[PDB]
Amino acid sequence: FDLERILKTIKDKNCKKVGLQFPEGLKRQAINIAREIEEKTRANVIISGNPCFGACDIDTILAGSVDILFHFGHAGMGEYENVVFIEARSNIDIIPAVKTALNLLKANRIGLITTVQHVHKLEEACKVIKEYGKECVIGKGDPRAIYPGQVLGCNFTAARVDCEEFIYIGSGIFHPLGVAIATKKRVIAADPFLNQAVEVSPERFLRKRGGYIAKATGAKIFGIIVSTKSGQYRMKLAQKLKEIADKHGKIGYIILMDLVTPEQLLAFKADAYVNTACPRITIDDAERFHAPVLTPQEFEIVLGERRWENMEMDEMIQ
Amino acid sequence: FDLERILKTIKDKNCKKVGLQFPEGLKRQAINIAREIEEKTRANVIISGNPCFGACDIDTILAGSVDILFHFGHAGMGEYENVVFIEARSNIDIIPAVKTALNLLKANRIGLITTVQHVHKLEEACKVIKEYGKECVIGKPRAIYPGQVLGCNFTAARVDCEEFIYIGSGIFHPLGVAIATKKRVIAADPFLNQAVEVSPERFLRKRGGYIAKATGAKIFGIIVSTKSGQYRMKLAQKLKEIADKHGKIGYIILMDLVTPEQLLAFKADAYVNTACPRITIDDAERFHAPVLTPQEFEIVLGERRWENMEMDEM
Ligand SMILES: C[S@@+](CC[C@H](N)C(=O)[O-])C[C@H]1O[C@@H](n2cnc3c(N)ncnc32)[C@H](O)[C@@H]1O
Ligand SMILES: CSC[C@H]1O[C@@H](n2cnc3c(N)ncnc32)[C@H](O)[C@@H]1O
Ligand code: SF4
Ligand code: SF4
Repeated sequence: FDLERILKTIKDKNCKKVGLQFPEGLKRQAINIAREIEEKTRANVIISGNPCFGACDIDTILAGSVDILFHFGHAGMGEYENVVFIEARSNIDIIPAVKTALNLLKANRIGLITTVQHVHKLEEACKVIKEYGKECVIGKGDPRAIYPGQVLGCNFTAARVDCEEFIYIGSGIFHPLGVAIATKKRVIAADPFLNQAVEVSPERFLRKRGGYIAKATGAKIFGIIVSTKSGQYRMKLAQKLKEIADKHGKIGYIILMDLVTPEQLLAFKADAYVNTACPRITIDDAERFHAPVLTPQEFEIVLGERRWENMEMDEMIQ
Repeated sequence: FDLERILKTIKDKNCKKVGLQFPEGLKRQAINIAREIEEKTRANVIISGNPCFGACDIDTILAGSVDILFHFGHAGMGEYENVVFIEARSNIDIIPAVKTALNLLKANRIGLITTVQHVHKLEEACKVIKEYGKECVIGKPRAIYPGQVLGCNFTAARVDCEEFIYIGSGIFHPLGVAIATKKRVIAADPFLNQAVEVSPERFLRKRGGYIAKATGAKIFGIIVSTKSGQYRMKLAQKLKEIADKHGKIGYIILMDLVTPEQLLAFKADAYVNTACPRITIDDAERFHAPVLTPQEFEIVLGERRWENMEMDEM
């Protein structure tokens, strides 16, 4: 990533103190970057040592005690006074993986989505698809993120476009799964780190979640989990869910925490939990919890306030 | 503890929202207590789910969104306007351990110190020591109770006497008293009813090795905790400047929890901990790189003679 701009920014503004925040994969570079900033500018650097899961997870205590917080690795989320997002993009060629998925397309209007690592390469991919003879749309998502076509585990607005199928560019199965479910459209996952392209079927995902719903039908006491992280806090929803719970003869207790981990939930024995924090906790960490952990809408289905056929992906709406 | 004073407090103050914070051993009670408050009052309850290590670790985000935060298991400290502290007094008998410690006494004026759980039983212990024919004194804001010591606070032992009896379990508090005051300390455990003189020579030798391992270090991480009662950023900035004065480099790392996992994420050779002093001592062998107290870091830098090492107090 572009360290020269960071130094120029600091050096132009005569920053007394500078803050650095890294996602877990980038922390190994934190000390090298702080060295570069202290060597080449006059600012003192404070490093954030908490786990950081994304731009939903800004260290606002550190931002409020430094002149500028550089948050690395993610597209911007929200609107912060003195937080500067440093994007950190990937070099990997995605066009070989794009052409691979072209042989699986069964429609002519193709929507393109990807993650922040690859978003600067979508236009290239859009022109390959268009020369192959197809139409290609890239929707706009979070307006506070400079690049369109970007999806998050909690945000599928870049997939709400006039198109027939989607090519998702990236690794991992969660995002194309969520798009498929949120759009009811066919999603082809093109992994550029493998030069392979496969269709994603959400039926297996949907069966597993129906199993957690079924598994919680007998639950009487629910822990409703709230996170204080800057972009994950949904207390208003949590209080509605408590009221819904009580309306159906069940009991919910609101548990407010920072990190949402199986170990901390194990300390409060309830029959099931409802996670209003990061939606990916519910899915990626499902098997690590000692009792069923439900999205807010799955909870509604468990109590009767929503029908199974209306189950939507959990999306971050604070 | 007293549920009835909690409910009375909630109803008289007309609370609509109440917070509960517990240490890890008491968290298994959180749901029962929340249920009791919701059944017997009009308040809605929010339970803090974070780990909580003491009255140094108030959940201030929760406190800021409720009318009253009940904090269980520690004595108060600091001054938070809407935080009520609900102490957990131990009711174990300490007098036999006191009587067992009389035999090891060498002097005539004895100081008494203990942890917060036993602090209401020190008067009785004082009478016993008096009847034995000795003088007994119980020394006196963080450690708000007479005779109470904390891992980060030994002011109750800054009292005029020749010898100390520590009543409680563990060796950190009596070791700390012995290092802070250079007096003889007898530790009297009321659960086992045993008493032994505590001598710091082996502890200091162990701390000396971590200083030795850290003198070779190129890059220090200077740890600051944002916890309400552990935050020492000013100290961190002083340490960073003094290190630089000696041609050594430290970077400040600001975090909430201070764990070996979060520190392994960074490529520093050694760490200076400005947060809870017990982390440095009790979690020592769990860290990949050596963790120092501020005073041990001063020794590594030649700012402080090894002979003048002292306990890290908040
Ligand atoms: C890999 S990151 C999400 C990747 C990226 N943010 C995205 O757009 O999909 C997701 C993981 O972060 C962890 N996580 C997120 N929020 C958390 C929280 N509040 N407490 C503990 N873990 C959290 C969960 O384990 C979850 O599986
Ligand atoms: C509760 S008694 C002191 C212990 O609490 C834990 N502890 C105290 N403060 C912190 C902190 N800020 N982060 C992580 N652990 C802590 C450490 O293990 C210490 O040994
Ligand atoms: S999926 Fe979870 S970790 Fe990723 S941005 Fe959304 S809330 Fe944050
Ligand atoms: S020893 Fe640590 S945990 Fe105990 S009160 Fe002092 S700072 Fe808090």
